[PDB]
Amino acid sequence: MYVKLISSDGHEFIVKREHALTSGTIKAMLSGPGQFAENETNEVNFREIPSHVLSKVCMYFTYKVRYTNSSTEIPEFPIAPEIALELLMAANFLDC
Amino acid sequence: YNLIHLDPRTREGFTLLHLAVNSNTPVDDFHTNDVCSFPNALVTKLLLDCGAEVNAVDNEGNSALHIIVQYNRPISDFLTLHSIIISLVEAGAHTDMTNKQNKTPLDKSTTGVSEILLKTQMKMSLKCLAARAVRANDINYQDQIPRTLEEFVGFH
Amino acid sequence: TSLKPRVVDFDETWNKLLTTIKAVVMLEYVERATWNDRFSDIYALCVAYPEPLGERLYTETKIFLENHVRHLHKRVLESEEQVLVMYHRYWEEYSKGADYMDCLYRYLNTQFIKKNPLMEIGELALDMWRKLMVEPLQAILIRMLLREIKNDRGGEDPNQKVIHGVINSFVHVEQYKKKFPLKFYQEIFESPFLTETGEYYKQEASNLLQESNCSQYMEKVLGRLKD
Amino acid sequence: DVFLMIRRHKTTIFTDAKESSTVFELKRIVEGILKRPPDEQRLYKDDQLLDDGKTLGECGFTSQTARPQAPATVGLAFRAFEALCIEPFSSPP
Amino acid sequence: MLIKVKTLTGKEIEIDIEPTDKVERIKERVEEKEGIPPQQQRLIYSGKQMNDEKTAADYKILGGSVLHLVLALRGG
Repeated sequence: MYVKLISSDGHEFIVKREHALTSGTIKAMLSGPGQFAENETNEVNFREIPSHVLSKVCMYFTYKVRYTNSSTEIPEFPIAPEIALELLMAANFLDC
Repeated sequence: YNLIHLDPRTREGFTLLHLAVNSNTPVDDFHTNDVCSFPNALVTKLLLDCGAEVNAVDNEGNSALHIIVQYNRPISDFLTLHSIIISLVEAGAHTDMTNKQNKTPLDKSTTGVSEILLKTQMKMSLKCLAARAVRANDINYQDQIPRTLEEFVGFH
Repeated sequence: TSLKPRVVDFDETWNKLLTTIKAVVMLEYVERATWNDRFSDIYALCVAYPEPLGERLYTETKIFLENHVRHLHKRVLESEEQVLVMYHRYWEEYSKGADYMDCLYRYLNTQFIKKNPLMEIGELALDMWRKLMVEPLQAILIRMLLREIKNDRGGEDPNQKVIHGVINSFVHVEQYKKKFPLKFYQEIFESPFLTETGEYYKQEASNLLQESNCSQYMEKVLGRLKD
Repeated sequence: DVFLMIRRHKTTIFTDAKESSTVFELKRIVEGILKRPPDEQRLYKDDQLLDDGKTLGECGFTSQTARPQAPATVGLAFRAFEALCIEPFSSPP
Repeated sequence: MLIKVKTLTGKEIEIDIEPTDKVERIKERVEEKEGIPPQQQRLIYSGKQMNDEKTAADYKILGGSVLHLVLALRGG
């Protein structure tokens, strides 16, 4: 399925569920009350985390799904020094 | 468990785990060195089932994972280097945690076998990448980030 | 806004977190936006400047869960004849309640509980269900669990779901104990039911020794074993 | 083989695809997650238009640029043709 | 050429691969006797792990030797 991620100021995101469950507090926000009878969006409202950092953590979701337990060189994730501090807080809130 | 919770630390900052994973820990020659061999994966395992703080830091900032990868005998006793590493990183031994001299345990490998074992046991996390990018550019984080996150930044 | 630590006072945010977690442990209805904002609330209170008040939130969750499970205990004690129908009705709505509370408190279990001795909320809510809802209400549960299964033994067909829920409410409570995870069930329902079964089958075998000869005894014991 | 983000206006759909795969697969994928007929959206690359015949890996969306740790921003605009309206992210600190 | 690669309990693995045989499938034959599937026996060639084709001449073309293999799972 595909899951949906609000940002702080609009900036909607849509990531595959098997890609966004690699984080820790998405697997919890998606295991909460409600059977999720629709099973198409089940949007999560990240009220506090900004848009660029959410884009970078979605890119990390794709990156970690692609490169998990691989025998290649695991090419480096490019972190902007400006986004580095906020992305650290997000990856603290978004477990793993 | 009682002894570990009494936090036994030598003058080098070594805990029970640090010496149990160190080949440099002296073993008594009088009827003992023929039986007790360091590093030993069993004792480390028995020291992790009892709940030793695996991310402990010594005077040099080395954890148990830093010390174990300093082992210079990966062929004579490979299992005692393998069966300990999987024993070390199973309770939360931060593979990317960095010592006081800014050395990742991958950097302190001195052995292809040990570094490939660490790489196989290493699991990536955006927390680690973000912390490493923060410290590699020296952004002021004190009184701006979570209190528990300052220690994590200090890890990398 | 943002994930920066901020000086937040515990009172009204903890009350507004209660407003949702009370409905969570009763399997009630909460909005998805509300439940996805309580995660941000729990994070903000878990790293709040200048003192990380995760300890105060942990103790207040202890107090709330203790009070709620004690209220469930006092309510189940009223229905003395049908406590099994009332215990299992208040356990299917508390097992999932405990799991959802664990999901809501995910950041607490990986920042303050397991990193500092302390019990994670998915284990604490269940440990408040044996300490305050099973251990004090033990004999009443066990003797009539044996009575219901004995009625099933003789001729009756009681509520299979209620009994099979209460019985696994002894292995499910101790799911978070890595050492002997069945030990509670091995001393609350295993040994008493084993001894009661031994007595009942001893007297049953004595009754069937004289009723029928050795030929029909084989078929009868085989049928009773298959049943 | 490629990893791309389908950035229409507000939403930004992250998806994986192949060099041999074509634009039609992209539009089929974005149909079931945005509920839009394929003729009501025209894809892009920076500002260059594309059609429904050419492959995804043809119009500059290679594995050396649509890598997942920095995916290639493919722009979309939806019909009520409207202009390619994309608003940027928030300001980094 | 038969191999004498050590294992997790001091066992042996019969690769039966000549020095010109690539280690892409040579480890599979060694792990065939032990039991491990091909793309799971992350063997260490006395200092490094074979990748891609990895002709055995890279690992000194040794005869038999003792190659301690890693039990790395989920590599399939």
